[PDB]
Amino acid sequence: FRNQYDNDVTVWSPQGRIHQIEYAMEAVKQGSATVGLKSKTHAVLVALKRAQSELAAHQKKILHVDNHIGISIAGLTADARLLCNFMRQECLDSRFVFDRPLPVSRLVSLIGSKTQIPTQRYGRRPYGVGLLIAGYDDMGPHIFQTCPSANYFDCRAMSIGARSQSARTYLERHMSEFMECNLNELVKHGLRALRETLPAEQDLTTKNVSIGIVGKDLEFTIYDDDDVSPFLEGLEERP
Amino acid sequence: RGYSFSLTTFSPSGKLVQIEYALAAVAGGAPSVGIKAANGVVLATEKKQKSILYDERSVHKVEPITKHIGLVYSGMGPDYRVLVHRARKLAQQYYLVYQEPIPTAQLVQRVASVMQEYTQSGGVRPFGVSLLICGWNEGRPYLFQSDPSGAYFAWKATAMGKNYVNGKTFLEKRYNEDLELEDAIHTAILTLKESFEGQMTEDNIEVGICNEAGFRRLTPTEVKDYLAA
Amino acid sequence: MEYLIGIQGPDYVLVASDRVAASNIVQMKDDHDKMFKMSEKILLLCVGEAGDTVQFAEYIQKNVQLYKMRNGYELSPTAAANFTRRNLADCLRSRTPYHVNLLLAGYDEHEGPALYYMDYLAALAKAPFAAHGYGAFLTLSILDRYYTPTISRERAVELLRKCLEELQKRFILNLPTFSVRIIDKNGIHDLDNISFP
Amino acid sequence: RRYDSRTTIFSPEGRLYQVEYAMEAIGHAGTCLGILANDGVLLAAERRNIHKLLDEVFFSEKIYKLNEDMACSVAGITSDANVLTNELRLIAQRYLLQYQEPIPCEQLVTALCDIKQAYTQFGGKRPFGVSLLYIGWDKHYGFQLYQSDPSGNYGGWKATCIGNNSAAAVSMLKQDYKEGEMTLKSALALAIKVLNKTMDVSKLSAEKVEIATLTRENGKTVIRVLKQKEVEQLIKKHEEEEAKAEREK
Amino acid sequence: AGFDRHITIFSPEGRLYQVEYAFKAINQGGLTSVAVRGKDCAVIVTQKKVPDKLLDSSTVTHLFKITENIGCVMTGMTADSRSQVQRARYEAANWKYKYGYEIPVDMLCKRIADISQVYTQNAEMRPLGCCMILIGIDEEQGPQVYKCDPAGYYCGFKATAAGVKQTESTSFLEKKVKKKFDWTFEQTVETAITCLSTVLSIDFKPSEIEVGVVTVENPKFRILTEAEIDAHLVALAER
Amino acid sequence: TGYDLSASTFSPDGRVFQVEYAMKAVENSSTAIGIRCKDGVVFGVEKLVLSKLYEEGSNKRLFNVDRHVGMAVAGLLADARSLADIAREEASNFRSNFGYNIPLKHLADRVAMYVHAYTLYSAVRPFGCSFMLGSYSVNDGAQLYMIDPSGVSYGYWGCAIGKARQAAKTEIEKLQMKEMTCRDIVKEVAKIIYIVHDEVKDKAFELELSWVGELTNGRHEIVPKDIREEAEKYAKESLK
Amino acid sequence: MFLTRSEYDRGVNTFSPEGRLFQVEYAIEAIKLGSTAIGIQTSEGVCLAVEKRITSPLMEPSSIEKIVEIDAHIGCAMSGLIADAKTLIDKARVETQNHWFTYNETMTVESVTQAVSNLALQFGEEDADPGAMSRPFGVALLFGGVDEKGPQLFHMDPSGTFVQCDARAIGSASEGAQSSLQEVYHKSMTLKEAIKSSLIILKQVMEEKLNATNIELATVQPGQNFHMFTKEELEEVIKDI
Amino acid sequence: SYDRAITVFSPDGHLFQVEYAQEAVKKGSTAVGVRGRDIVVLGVEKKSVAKLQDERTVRKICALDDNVCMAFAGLTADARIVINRARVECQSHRLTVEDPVTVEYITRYIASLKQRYTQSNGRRPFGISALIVGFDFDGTPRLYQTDPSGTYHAWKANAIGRGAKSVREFLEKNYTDEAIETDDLTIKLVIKALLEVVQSGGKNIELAVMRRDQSLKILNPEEIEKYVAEIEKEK
Repeated sequence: FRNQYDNDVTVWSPQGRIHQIEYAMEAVKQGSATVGLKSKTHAVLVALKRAQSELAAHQKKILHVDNHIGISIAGLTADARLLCNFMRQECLDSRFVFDRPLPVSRLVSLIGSKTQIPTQRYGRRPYGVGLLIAGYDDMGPHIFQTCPSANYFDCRAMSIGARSQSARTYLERHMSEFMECNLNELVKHGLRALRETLPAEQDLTTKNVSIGIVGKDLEFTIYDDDDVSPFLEGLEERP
Repeated sequence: RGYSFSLTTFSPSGKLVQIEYALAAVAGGAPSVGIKAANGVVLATEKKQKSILYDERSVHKVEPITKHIGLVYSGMGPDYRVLVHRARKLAQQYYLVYQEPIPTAQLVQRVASVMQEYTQSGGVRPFGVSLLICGWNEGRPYLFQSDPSGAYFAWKATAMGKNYVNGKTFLEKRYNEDLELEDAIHTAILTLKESFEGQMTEDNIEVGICNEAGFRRLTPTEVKDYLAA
Repeated sequence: MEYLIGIQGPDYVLVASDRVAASNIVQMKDDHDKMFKMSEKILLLCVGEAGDTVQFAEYIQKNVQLYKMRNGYELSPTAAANFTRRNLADCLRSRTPYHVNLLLAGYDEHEGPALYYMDYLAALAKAPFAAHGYGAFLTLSILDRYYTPTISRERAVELLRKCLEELQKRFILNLPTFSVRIIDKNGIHDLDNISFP
Repeated sequence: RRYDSRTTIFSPEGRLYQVEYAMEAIGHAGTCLGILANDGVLLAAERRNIHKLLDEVFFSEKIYKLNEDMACSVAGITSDANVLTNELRLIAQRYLLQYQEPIPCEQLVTALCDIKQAYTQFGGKRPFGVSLLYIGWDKHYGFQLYQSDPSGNYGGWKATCIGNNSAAAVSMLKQDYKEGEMTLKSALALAIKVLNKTMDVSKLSAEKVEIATLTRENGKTVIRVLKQKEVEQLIKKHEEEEAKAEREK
Repeated sequence: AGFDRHITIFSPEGRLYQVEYAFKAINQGGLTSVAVRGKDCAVIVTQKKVPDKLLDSSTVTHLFKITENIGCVMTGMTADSRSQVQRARYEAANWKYKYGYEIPVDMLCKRIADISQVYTQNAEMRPLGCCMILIGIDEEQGPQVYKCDPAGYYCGFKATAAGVKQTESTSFLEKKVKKKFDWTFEQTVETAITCLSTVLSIDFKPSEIEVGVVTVENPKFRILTEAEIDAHLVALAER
Repeated sequence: TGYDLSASTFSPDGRVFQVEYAMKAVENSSTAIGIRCKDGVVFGVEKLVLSKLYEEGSNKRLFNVDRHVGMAVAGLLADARSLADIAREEASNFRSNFGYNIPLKHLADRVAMYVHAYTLYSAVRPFGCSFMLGSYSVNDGAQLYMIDPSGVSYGYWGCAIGKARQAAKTEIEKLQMKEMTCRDIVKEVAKIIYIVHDEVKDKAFELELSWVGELTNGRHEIVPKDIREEAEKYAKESLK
Repeated sequence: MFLTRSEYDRGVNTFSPEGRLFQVEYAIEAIKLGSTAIGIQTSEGVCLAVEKRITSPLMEPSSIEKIVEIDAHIGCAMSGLIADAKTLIDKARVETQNHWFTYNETMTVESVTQAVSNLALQFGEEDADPGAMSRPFGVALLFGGVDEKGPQLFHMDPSGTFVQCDARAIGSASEGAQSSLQEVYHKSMTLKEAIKSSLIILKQVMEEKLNATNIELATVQPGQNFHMFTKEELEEVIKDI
Repeated sequence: SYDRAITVFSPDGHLFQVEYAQEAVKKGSTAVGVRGRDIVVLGVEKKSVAKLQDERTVRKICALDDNVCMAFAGLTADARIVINRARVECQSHRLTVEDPVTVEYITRYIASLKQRYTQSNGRRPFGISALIVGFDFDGTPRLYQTDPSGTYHAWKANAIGRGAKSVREFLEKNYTDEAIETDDLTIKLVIKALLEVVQSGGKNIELAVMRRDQSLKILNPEEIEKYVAEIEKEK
């Protein structure tokens, strides 16, 4: 049967696996894909937004935590809104207390600690949002992904979301080129990688793509529907 | 069915089963007998020990809550100590507030109220021990029993523990209201003798007496004399 | 600085109060009413530190009214007094003591007319006649001299008018108009304001 | 399937089963009877306990004096009763401290009944399994008898019996009680007659019953538990009166 | 059934099965501990099994010192055992602070035991599965040996055992006490070693046994050095 | 059988299965080894590279719990990072109140007690991480301590945690570590890490090595890349 | 071949194999139990319309209040459990007022939706506060107002997600009404056309024949404040249909 | 399956425990309210005397305050708690705003209390539905009804309790502006309607009227007898 061992985060399975945490991890797959890549001078997040209906506007997939840090959500939007608020307050706190932009890595550690507590204690469900966090700090451009499981990873590039393996595949092959890339080239590489996730009939449009760029001189900026047009125009056609 | 597991659930038929199950624990407990004579109350219980290795002086089934009140228990042993300590404490609180030794009836009401509290919440388990409380207040002997349910009854004589039903019958046949304690202590040892299932010895039985002087535990030598009869 | 006077009688209790509410020196209102009707036959007259007076009176009035709705029988005058005293006493120890001096007047069918006096410290005393305020010092003696436990209602309003005219002749503060009301088995009955023009 | 656990789940058909189950418990308890008479109100109970080795140290096992002007008899889980009686005694004393007058009888009942309703509404606690009859004199409504249920629903009854064979008693009371004509003496007799029928024992032991009467004498209520000699006389008078009717038959 | 599975529920025959299950855990460890009380000395001996050569032998011990003059041997789950030792050490100090004299051994067992009843009566926690035997010298009553079991029972014994071979060990000890000859320090230690050895059939070497002694002449609990253990072991073989 | 659902429960035979189930979690994780030699303690973790995309020198399984002590973890990483935080807090407190660097044996005990608490209550699951702590202080010496999900803490001359624990122990056993010096051990740890790694099942591994000892002046530190590189070469050559 | 076991649906705080958090999904289904409400946002203003669903002639029509004013600038049409809506409309009313007090300005429609959404998200037991409903809220609100960016209509769902919608229908006939809305909506339509179009769609979806009593219609044109068409005004527009 | 907890939502989004509490109201005694132009009349059936039971204690119709009166159908005990809590609020509003509570404010307060109970598991919904009748400051008569769910609606006339469906049908047909024209006519309409569902006659109906400024008056049994007679004669 094995229906048992899956009811709560507090029950270890006979083989060492906490099933609810794994089930939570599945939530990220349900969400629309997002791709994050880094260059020696800039970090970029690109997202494929989805719309309930033609009349409805596309959802926000990229959110600004701070001038130096921004996140893209894949998964339940609610968990993301809650985590983002925690992150924003933690960043605001550092500026008031130490007058320094919070090191991006430190923030991810804090998101991990908050995220882990639901996993070990009966009660709150594990957060089911998967987050890609991008920021430029003194150490440099940084791209980190956070699983619904609290584990976090530092990545040269990553795509989280539905059909994200295809994007990871493109990113791995063209990865070396990214480090020395110019900003236009880096966003262009990313837009192509998310294109792979899209169904063959669908095409990247100004409406479904959101680009967020943070860099030594650029505060995190989410280029949106009409401002993605410069980055999108240079792109070619589906392979 | 479902009613049996919960303590806050009345069974169809309005019986709180976990309490009934709790009383069953007391029944399995070692026999204890209490007789209220005119001059005193004798509490006695079997202290049968698994091995000669156990040191008898270490733990006592019959304990003194206050100078004039003493109790004996049948049921789960760890639980008795919790109740005894709360009882010793509840009495000292009476002394501080009213500067008079607590009337026995009052302590039994207070200890019982504690027992009822444990019954109400789902998290806790009902106490599994029943206590026989004996005291001399206002020149009058008193004997009371508090069951895990939280209910106190006043018995001229009663037996709790294994073979309680047979014990009570023997006592009803052998009980005279005018009995003096020296005769009564003999009656009690006979009541325990009915269900001992072993040669009674001074160590095997523990006996306590309450009178004007106050609760005292007969020491092993004294009981040996009473057993000699 | 505010005057409350009450005269109990064989079948009635007559209560009067000055109608002046004032700030430092300007007598902002000439028609303040210091009588609050707790019930059909109970009146609480309250004088005291500003704010505390209205706040304590309203709390007591509403609580007494809740009893009426909840139980269907109005509280007895004596019971209400004990209730107000408990509340004021409890507060006296607290960091928010209401500095209020009160006179409670009521008619109970079983126990007849009653007038109760409570000081800020919360002492309650049933009294044949009583007054609160600096004015009381001047007028309590006039009542003492002319009061008979058998005084008639007409005689009582007259005694009260005599008490008030002394305040006009000797009290430093100007209390020009007074409000007078009688509680009887019938209930609180307003009587014409005794006004010394 | 099972909509009868937890006390907080309405069953399809809107019935709170745990309260109903609690009411069943009162049925197992010893019969307690209260009759209201113009002169006084009486509570008579059957002391179910009859074990030979039990002592009557207390004023009464099942009649408790809540306050100077009121008394109660309890039927149901004894432990639950002890808690409620302690609470009733505190609720009354609190009214006296606040209003310096005796608690009106209905109010004491209404307040306990409210504690009883709460136990039903909140999830953790079991509904209290006791039903109790309150007798008292209040200035507002004179002599009053009130019966309470585990539900927290209370009522004013001229006469009622709670406990085993309650139905038989109410039927007997319904024919026998004469409204506006009862006197304590007649009522004590009605009580013995109803108690005799309800109790299984052929002869009321006179040690198997406890009868307590509340009367106002000299402006102060007196709650007195009739002593055994007084009850023995009542039983004899009933035995003779019934025998005389049989002898006539 | 379902009568087991929660400590609070009582069996239809009033047996509180979960507490009984805990006593089984002490045996699962596979180690036995024997304590014997002499006229002037109290000794606790336990089997020390080191599973791996890599483990440091010094770290593995079941003998702990609750206070300078009280020593305990805890048999059962290792983790639970350490937890109880800390509570005992805290309780022992708290007595000195509040009452000004070293806790009597009986009172330490009583406090530790009473803590166990709370676990037995409250729903969330599990009875700790360990049994602690305390050895101490009380000036008024001479040497003392007390055992507290997961139930909350706290009896004091002339001699006792805990573990897999407890029943056999008790029988051996019972025969030796019945033929009472009183026990000198050497005999008390010798009786303990012979008992553990006979029940286990081990024929022990100094490394496999840890022996702790309290004596009236030197009241402080001392864990005997391997050489000291060897001396007693050699004597037993010689005679 | 409902015995295994919670840690509060005890099985009829006396076993608390949920704790045992938690111990199986560590076996899912990759092997990590710590060896204590006379000079100091060297820890090594085989960190599988799941994807080329992940940055090197990240996803670290070796954490510094205080200036003088280092922690190597195996098992669910999230719990481990959280346990590391508990350890760091405990170390800070010992310094703040007692005014000196925490003795490692005490640190292990305090963290173990925290880990054990989770074992008793039913609200919280046992932690799924097994970790090793090591420190070198001139007074204390070199100490390696390993804490299981149960909360059992013991001091190990050499220790291994993770999927290949049994295999690694056999290799560690033939080392005569007590005599060996810290620099030599780093090569040896690598040899064992390489031997245990299964190339077929696990595509690739990056060895992360850390050490504390007289050489590090009692500060746990990541082995300098020159030393690590030399060791990785020694290991491949030995693998032959 | 039917596998209908479920067993992860009951109890929020449980993620189904496939990570679906079904209790929240079921709450979204509840809004379908509610009366249909349709909102069209046009440059001229945003119009909101709802079907009253009056059970008995004796019930007073005014009391049913499916369109309410959060503040002069923003109004809300709610479909779903009426009771949980009352709490959400209240958080919104307090938050608009709190913004005036703290910043002396009028909250944008989006911020007000974010504010009510934040309350809705709390159902997950996100906070430790005792006074938070455990169940996800069962109401969907369409919030329409004239702000700095001009007429805007945002739709909020029991999940707590909010999005701007040019036209949306929430309720029993939302599927199908939405389809019709897609065909009729053109960005250029004036409010007068939208009111007529929305009422045409409602007439089709509603079981009863449209009458002034059965419908509630409101508009928030930029100059005017939230306006509810009175029976006389409603009669004129319905007559045009 | 989805009916054991108030918090759980059924596939199809129905909260079953709240609906079940509404079933409880149906088991309760009938109550009818008619909003006359100058009088609001609230009438409730009385189950039976029981002969030995004093009737003063059992009162379905109660006055929350001077201008607001409430009648309930459902678990009796719950009603006593809600009625008491409403009374505290009426007095508390008077303390806070110095003004008498409007009928709707009391209805909203009573409703919120009930919703609060439905919102969290660990509390059972109050199984009472109430008809609150009151006259507002303008003097317009107002009748509102509340349900265990917490929904409040204003009804020109309504019946809650057992047989409510039958009486409400009778009221729908019978109610007209003409019927409410005379204060006696209004009392007659409620009596006639209750008669439809009451097994007995006037002996089993308790009825009360609140006039524009007068306090609630429970009509004496004799006054009821007169009204039933006029209705029976006209029949």
